[PDB]
Amino acid sequence: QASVSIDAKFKAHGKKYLGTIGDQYTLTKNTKNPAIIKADFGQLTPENSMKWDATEPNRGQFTFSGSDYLVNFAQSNGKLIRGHTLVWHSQLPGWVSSITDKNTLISVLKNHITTVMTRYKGKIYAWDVLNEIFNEDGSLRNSVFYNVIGEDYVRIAFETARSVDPNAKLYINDYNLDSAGYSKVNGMVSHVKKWLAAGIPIDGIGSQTHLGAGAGSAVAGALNALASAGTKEIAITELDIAGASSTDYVNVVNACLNQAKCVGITVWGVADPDSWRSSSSPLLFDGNYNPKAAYNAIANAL
Ligand SMILES: O[C@@H]1[C@@H](O)[C@@H](O)OC[C@H]1O
Ligand SMILES: O[C@@H]1[C@@H](O)[C@H](O)OC[C@H]1O
Ligand SMILES: O[C@@H]1[C@@H](O)[C@H](O)OC[C@H]1O
Ligand SMILES: O[C@@H]1[C@@H](O)[C@H](O)OC[C@H]1O
Repeated sequence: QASVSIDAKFKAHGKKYLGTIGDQYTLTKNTKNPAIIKADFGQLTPENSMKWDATEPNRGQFTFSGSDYLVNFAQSNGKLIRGHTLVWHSQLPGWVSSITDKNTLISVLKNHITTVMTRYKGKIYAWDVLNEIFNEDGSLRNSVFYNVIGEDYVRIAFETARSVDPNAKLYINDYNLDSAGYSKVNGMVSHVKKWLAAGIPIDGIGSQTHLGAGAGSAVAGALNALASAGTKEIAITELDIAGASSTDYVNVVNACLNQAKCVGITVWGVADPDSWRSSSSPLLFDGNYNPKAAYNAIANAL
């Protein structure tokens, strides 16, 4: 645990949280990791426990052991929770992707959103209702949901989410929304404008922000472009930067800090060894679970 909480300092600027992720294993593999989370971060996103494959492995049969643990840990420690993720083409059981009948997929989609959301009704700050639905060119990804239901699945997912838990902020999340002018950003902005204009309840846009070295300075403009979609808020949902340089991390923090719609930042992991991109050392804490330079730099900029 770092003596200075970057979460506490970010919140001091009117922001809602600067969080990270977790699940049973990383919350118990040692004493330092959970201690870092409780001291320096104020929000948690389950790393894998809330996804389709982990929650509904078989049609109509749910498994909530992992997600229960993550939610309970967060709630027991005053951590805001971001549900992740309801509708996605990756980590999706084969029984879903094999469905060809429209009405049958709609029934399934709604049952999954309803059961997973109902179980944590009132405890979830935000839900990533839809994840990675765009192709790099800004067009809709031909996932099973898109191929079988059509564009209407977007309305269906959000409208089900809204009615089931009107307390959660409904988000559409995606990666590569990292520079103004990029085709995917334009595609995300134009589609959300259209969807909001039609009455679809999309409260926020989540930008993953999985960066390479040197990509930090462009994030500010990306957030500015996304703000044009017209959503109530936006957020950096899965932040990590190869090399974890102070320049890149501070640039990303300032990008959010200086944009009024950006409510928070979630670092996709606490320490490097537990990162999904571990070979690049893209996190704020090192192999010894000690604050790296970026963590202190982020602290001194707030
Ligand atoms: O629950 C996740 C599952 O998809 C597994 O296959 O890969 C990592 C796990 O945490
Ligand atoms: O519904 C309960 C859920 O809200 C809690 O988080 O974990 C245990 C479940 O029984
Ligand atoms: O899905 C991957 C995304 O998470 C990463 O940021 O960039 C490469 C993609 O394939
Ligand atoms: O643990 C990994 C998770 O961080 C990533 O988001 O999805 C793939 C998983 O293997």
